[PDB]
Parts: sequence; structure tokens; C-alpha cells
Amino acid sequence: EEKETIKINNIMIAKYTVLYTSNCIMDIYSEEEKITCFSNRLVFLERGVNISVRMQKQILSEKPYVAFALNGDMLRHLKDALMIIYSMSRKIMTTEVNKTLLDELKNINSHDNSAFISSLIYLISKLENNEKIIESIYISSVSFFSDKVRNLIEKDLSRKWTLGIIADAFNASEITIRKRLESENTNFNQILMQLRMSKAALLLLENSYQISQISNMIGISSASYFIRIFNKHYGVTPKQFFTYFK
Amino acid sequence: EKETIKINNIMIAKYTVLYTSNCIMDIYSEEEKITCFSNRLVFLERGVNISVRMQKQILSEKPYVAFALNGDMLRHLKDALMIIYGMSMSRKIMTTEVNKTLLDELKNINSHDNSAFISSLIYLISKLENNEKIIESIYISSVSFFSDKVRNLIEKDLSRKWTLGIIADAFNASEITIRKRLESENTNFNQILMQLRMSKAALLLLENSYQISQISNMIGISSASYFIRIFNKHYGVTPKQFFTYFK
Repeated sequence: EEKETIKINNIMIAKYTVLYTSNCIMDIYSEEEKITCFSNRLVFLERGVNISVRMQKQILSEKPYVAFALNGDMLRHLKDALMIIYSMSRKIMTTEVNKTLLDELKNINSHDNSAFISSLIYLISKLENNEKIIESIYISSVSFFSDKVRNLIEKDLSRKWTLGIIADAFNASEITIRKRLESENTNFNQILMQLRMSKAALLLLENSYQISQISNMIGISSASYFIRIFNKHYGVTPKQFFTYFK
Repeated sequence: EKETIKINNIMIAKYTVLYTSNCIMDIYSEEEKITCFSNRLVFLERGVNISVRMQKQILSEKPYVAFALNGDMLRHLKDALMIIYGMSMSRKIMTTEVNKTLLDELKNINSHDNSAFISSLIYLISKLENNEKIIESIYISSVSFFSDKVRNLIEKDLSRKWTLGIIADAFNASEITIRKRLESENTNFNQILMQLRMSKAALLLLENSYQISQISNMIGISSASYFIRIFNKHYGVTPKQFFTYFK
């Protein structure tokens, strides 16, 4: 039982994410591809990918990594600025971090949005072959139809949603909905489960809600059911997940 | 001695960032006065006319480092700044202290790569306190006023014998329209034409690969000796003195 190592399935990258592997080695698998992120690297994750991850911590007492997830505004603006300025391998990218680059990582302030975008802009100008990055930021700024489905469901995550309700709200047929979600490699039940499990993951890391509270917040009747669903979904228990990232 | 120079009627043709790497500088413009010490960054709004008194710290070296943005650079930088932040003399000329880490960014600037260069400026601006006056001046200096239109018409043939009639014809307007539109911006036609010819002459001189006689014919002035008189009258220093100071 290696506390320094964990394997997690069905990770959805909800926001475009920049990740610095401050305390881990990370193997990312998705679609039979494999990307290794070594120690002390910057990692760029396209918004919307589902990945499995194998993580190895060098030091147990700290978090595996440091991440920067960009909200909806931040992303689009960053697309806007990047345009005015300028397969999995094109969705996930790792780079080594300099003292100059890392020092800017150190100063990033999540509150000052302008300051944050300028920092990211600076960081991207310094990278070799930065088009792969510019593509994913731009690609992951367009809202697909499943984003629309997601946004409808996020408003009331506790509701008993159905493919009927969704197709009604879109003035379309059920087959239109599922076939449109098929063209984006997902389906309605996957979106809903992936939304509840993403939220639950974040709620767990806050350490200020009980499991039964968490399940009720994401709309699941029983705490013991939620724990079973979480383990089936991620491949670890809520407890195991929390201890690794705590 | 001769390490100090005073130059009059400098027009900031492009928006300019200037690092006073080797000088102290007094800037007089709009009947105001701004002292920039050694090791400061200076932000100069496009279109200001200034007079400068400079004192070099080290005689053998050039007085300062400058970055002038052409039209593309400027508007692109405006576009990005508006996307990132949203939509009197003190607000046109601004000097700031630059950190050592930021100083390395001064060192890091490469003028040949546009994308890299704009990003760095955005980074430099985010790191500054009260950077709205800077954002203001950049945005203010991105619009083309009517005198920019006149300048752009004149630039097509700097040697031509321009007149207010020719200008007014080329705009399908009356001479009164032209002079009164140029008045509402505190300028007139003769001032635009003379400051255009002296800006160009100044830059050709620093190239050191054109003769005075060549330079005078390129900007549209009959004689080399006349051009030398006009340059001295305009800048308050001779072409040789001006060249030697920056050489």
C-alpha cells in the first residue's frame, strides 16, 4: 500500500488548467496515449479532456502539485488577447520551468484578473513551440453543445434530470440530443455523473463538509451510495482521495 | 562641458519607452518640467513635442535606451490592453523606477520578434503601480487625429512643395476647414511640415550613411547649408553636435 502513489480514473478537466508538478511524477493516460510529467515541470491541460492519472509523490506531507485553473472569463479574455498578439499530444503539454519563469509562477495572484492574464501572457511568450498551447487555449475557449448541457445541469445539480428534460429545454428531440452529445464523445448520463463527481471531489478537498452533506449537495440520496459511486468512478475511496491531496 | 546637451522641439513620432541608462534628463513640454533620473523608465505619449536637457553619466557611452512602437505595435498593444483591463502633461510623460528582476526584462527585450515584444510590454505594465495613466496614454495615442491624416498625406512625397491649397484639395475641403480643424488641435500646416522634415532629418543623421546633401534632398530642402541653418534653428544644436552626442 504505497501512500506516495495513487491511480485515479475518469478525471474531467473542467477548466483550462496549468499545473506545476511541485511534488510528484505524473503519468497521464487518455485514449491509449501516455504523457509523463516529471518533477518540476509545467503542465498544460486542455479544458474538456478525460484522463486517468498515476501519481507518485516524492514527499508525502505536501500536496502532489500546484495548479492554476482558469474560469470562463479568464479563458476567453486570454483567447482574445492571444489572438490579438499572435490527438492527445496536442491537448496535454509539459515543459521545464526556469528560475525566471518559476519566479513568475511564485507571484501569481488569483484575485487580480488583469495581473493574472498578463502573467500567463508573459509565460507563454517564453516557451518554445508555443503554438500547441495557443491552439488548446483557443480550442478550449469554444463552448461545445455538451457545455450547454453542462451549464443547464450545473444550475440545479440536485434535480432528477432526464434526457427528456434536456431535449425539451433545447427545443429538440431526444435522439437529436444524444446524437449531438455523441458527436462530442459523451452522453447525457456521463455528463451528469461527471458533474456530480467533479463537484464532490472539490467539496472533499475543502475539508469543511461531511460526506453525507457532500452527497446531499450533489444530489445523491445516501452517503453510502455516494461512497460506492465515487470509488467506482475514480478508483479510490473519498477517504483515500482526500488523504492523498490533503 | 560637452556631456550636456539641450535639444528643442523633439516630436515623439511613435509611442516611446525610454530607459535613462546613462543620463539624467529634464523634459520641458507644455510649459511644464519633468526630471527623470538615472535608472528610470520613461513613458512618452505619441504626438507630444518636448524639449530636453540631458547630462550623461559616462561620457564614452550613449545616453539612454529607447523603444519606439510603430503603428501596428501600438494598436495591437491597445487592443490587448483593452481586452485585459476593460474600456494634461502629467498624464503624457511618466517616469517610474524599475526593479532589478524587471531590469532583466529590460535586458530581455528583443525588437525583432513582435509577438515576444508585445507580451513583454504587457508584463511590464502589469507590474507597475498606478499603470492606468500609462494605459490611458497608450490608448490616447492610438487614435489617428486629423493632423495624423495630414502627416500621412505629406509623408507620401516629403520633397514636394506643399501648400494649404494642395492639402485642402486632397481632402475635398476649403482652406478654412483645414486650418480650423488643425487649429482645434493646437497646430497648423507649416508646423506639421517642418516637424515632419526635422524628425526625418534627425533619424537620417543618426544612420551615418547619408550625406548632409543627401539628407536635405530626401526631406525636400534645396541646399545643404540651408538645411544646416534650419536644423540649428529648429533643434537649437548643429547637425554635427547632435550627431556627436548620440554617436
